[PDB]
Amino acid sequence: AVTQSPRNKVAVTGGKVTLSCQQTNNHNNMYWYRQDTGHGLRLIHYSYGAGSTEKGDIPDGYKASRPSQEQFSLILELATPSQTSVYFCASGGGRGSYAEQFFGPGTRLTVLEDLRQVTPPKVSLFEPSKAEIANKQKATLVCLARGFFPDHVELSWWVNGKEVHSGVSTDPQAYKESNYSYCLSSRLRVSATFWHNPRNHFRCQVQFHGLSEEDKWPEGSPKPVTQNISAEAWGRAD
Amino acid sequence: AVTQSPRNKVAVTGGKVTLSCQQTNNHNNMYWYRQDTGHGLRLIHYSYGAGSTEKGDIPDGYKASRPSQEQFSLILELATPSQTSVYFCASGGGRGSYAEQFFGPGTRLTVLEDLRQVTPPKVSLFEPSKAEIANKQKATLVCLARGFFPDHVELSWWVNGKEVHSGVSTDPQAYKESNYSYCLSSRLRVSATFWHNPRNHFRCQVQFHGLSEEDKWPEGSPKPVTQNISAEAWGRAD
Amino acid sequence: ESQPDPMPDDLHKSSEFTGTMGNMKYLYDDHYVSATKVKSVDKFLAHDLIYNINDKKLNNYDKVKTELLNEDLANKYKDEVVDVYGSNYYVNCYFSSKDNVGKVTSGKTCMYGGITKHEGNHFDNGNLQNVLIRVYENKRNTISFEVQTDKKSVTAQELDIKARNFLINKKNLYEFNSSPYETGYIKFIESNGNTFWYDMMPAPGDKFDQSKYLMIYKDNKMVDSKSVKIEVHLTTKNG
Amino acid sequence: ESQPDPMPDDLHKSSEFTGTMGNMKYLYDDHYVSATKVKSVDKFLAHDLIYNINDKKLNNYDKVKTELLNEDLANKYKDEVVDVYGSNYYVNCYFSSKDNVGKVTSGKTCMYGGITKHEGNHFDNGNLQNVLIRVYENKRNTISFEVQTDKKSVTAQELDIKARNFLINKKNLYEFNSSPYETGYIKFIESNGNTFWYDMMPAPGDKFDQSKYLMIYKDNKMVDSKSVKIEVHLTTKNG
Repeated sequence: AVTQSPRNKVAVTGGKVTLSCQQTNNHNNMYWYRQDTGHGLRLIHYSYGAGSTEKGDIPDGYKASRPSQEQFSLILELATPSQTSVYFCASGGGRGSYAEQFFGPGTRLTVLEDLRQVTPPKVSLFEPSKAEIANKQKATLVCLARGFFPDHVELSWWVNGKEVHSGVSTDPQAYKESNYSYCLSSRLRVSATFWHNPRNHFRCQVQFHGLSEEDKWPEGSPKPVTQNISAEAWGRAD
Repeated sequence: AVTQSPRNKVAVTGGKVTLSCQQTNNHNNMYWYRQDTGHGLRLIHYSYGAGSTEKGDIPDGYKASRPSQEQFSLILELATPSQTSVYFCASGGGRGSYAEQFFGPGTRLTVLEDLRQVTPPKVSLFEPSKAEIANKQKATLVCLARGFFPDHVELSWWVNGKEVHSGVSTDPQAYKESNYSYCLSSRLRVSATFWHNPRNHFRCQVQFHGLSEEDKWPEGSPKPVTQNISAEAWGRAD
Repeated sequence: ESQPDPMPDDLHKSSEFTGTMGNMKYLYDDHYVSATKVKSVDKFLAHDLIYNINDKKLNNYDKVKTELLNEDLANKYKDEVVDVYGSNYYVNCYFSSKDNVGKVTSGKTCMYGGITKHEGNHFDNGNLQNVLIRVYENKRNTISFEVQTDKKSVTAQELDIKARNFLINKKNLYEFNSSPYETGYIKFIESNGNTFWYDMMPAPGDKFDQSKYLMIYKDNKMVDSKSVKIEVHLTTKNG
Repeated sequence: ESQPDPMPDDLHKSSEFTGTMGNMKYLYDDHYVSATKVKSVDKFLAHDLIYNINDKKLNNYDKVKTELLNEDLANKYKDEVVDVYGSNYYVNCYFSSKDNVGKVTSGKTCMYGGITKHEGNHFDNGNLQNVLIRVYENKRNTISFEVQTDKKSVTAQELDIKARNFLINKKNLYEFNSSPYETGYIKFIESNGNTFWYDMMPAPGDKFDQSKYLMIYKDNKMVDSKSVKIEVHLTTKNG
């Protein structure tokens, strides 16, 4: 395996962040990459063995450490907006030799100005209108989670209490509907008769990730403890 | 698995190239990336199933096809210098989800002006001089393959007929010693007494890859049929 | 005598589709499922029948699932020896409940409609009904052509596929990334004046849901090949 | 009375090293292997002994391999109860022939020299010999300090490590990516005037071969702690 931690982080500018990566494969090398929307998977720092850490394509701003053979940790001393990206750690074979690397889950890090911008989302269910297009249906149900920040959310669908994966069409990525607001929308298409069975339940649950236990909230307003939101509805008679 | 083919290609500008990728994992998705020195691993095109091919970060110039579920092939219609890079194909899980992708070996493609520039390399063995530095030895043996083009070479070391991997220090990548010349150098360090046993053999073999069987050589000069070069030497008395 | 001709702003514009047009072309360029005298063998969801039909062209599948607008239509052909023709797809082709987004399996394909009874539907002396197709590029008849077929009662789908395939090659109706035309509707006109057209351009957006498009054939609309008139209409961004 | 002091252009410049200096710092900042009354237990290649020494600090290893300049020196301590001290490394730490570039194994480390006999080498009443270390930053004595040690006969290595560790913290001798100093040689001077210095800055290049550097301790040079003078010399790119 190749674990990662934290798996989501909201840090403020000027703060020092640290992301760890463990590797139960006994590999020599470890790599600290950062995938950026628009750009690709880029190499920041890597190491050929415990007690060595070479600069990769983009080292600037980051330090790294290979204190043990199992651990490699990328350090952000003066976290800035610029480091807002998704960090992938890879264990395994040699640099530039992807066929032998074992990637980690990925850490989503957003370095914002002030933590009072983190807002959980609103989630709603809608029905489109076939009459609006010449083509068919345009998706049975519409889940629209919006007005959230930062995008550390995972949308899901649950019919009759089970998470489905068939007929769902969640947007590839959250769209910044404003400088400090994100919009997301999945579309679950079912059989009309199914949507017309009043006994059938439909749940669009969005996972929000915000201020972690280690993040001290500035005294003055209630702190976003929120985790999992959802919009539900049932079948509308046929 | 996730094979690739060809695994090395010298094509001229204006030519149409095609690189295939097979996947015996029965994955839905397939991706066609290109790793570039200085830049990262970038996504060109990908596909969610047979008969679909979406544009990735950098689609320009490339076409792709997902004719079967097992095959995805990137097409370069008007191969140009710009497409000189290393193509990685990945099967597996979702876009941007590296933890589930299975990378392929990689295809090295160089799109040069005219095939008469492809030159096999010269390979030599040397001994550095400890007296040149305040530190120790500076590597027992020096292999220096130079004057080659394009860089489709793989250096190796063979002591007493066996390929060794311990004590070898081959440069990370071939250096362009000129616009149409590449230099490479590995350093195999052994025990002095070992280097002094006249019975011990040392072989620095470089693998050159050039004009493939499908490349018609312009009539006028001998065609580089060369494949594997090597420089050998034995132990120098103690 | 049924569907009103398309208003200019009712039709799709290819320049409003910022995706890989070649996903549209996949459907038409020499791509289809063909069957003769095949009986339904299974059913996933009511309105859909599953047939044992192998991929003669490239051994990709051995099963085909055609979905019809209603179970009434499914139940109709359930035990009827028929013929099958239409463009099949893969992304989003599910036969079982335990199949997540993105058809993970192999050996099976999907489609809509394309069924016609086999009994006496084929020509008395083994002839091929020719269907004339007139082309209008920018309100000007530029070219015309016929499309053969061994059936008295074909499906508009079959003709539309066959119609388009021809154009992909002759007029480059769909390029790999784009198309020379801005719009294109194939008007169907039967003997009784009944008219029904279809839109060849992908709905403006950055995606092309092949399974969503192919539903234009969900009804299984069939037409008398020996008397039907087909008019392919096209337009170009300038003239 | 042996090694001539370094000519200004004989020493290394940190600004000529375009790598991660923090690989140099790893060696000195609170990093070493320590042993007391340990017997050699194996041998890989003649000039090297292997000892059963566990990583008390962070359970990283349980074996240590120290290489000496010649088998004569190895064979010497082979069956001698000794003490072990010195900075150990990992990248390029091979114990077996079947170990490729990049120490793939775990539970073992490497090093050079650092051996001293244990017999009567430790102070009569359990005292710690203090060793004064004078610092010259740009030809000016700026600071001085002592470094304790439970041995009459220590290794210059031990003192150099201990010497440098102190500086990493007080003078930031080695930062993670750079260093405030341009050059730095630690001059050793014994009772008999014998002089031998070492260079703290990484050889100009874009790499730091930790295993290559640590060979400065291959000989196992030992010194009388009670009478030896150590002078750390440094320089800064300006003044």
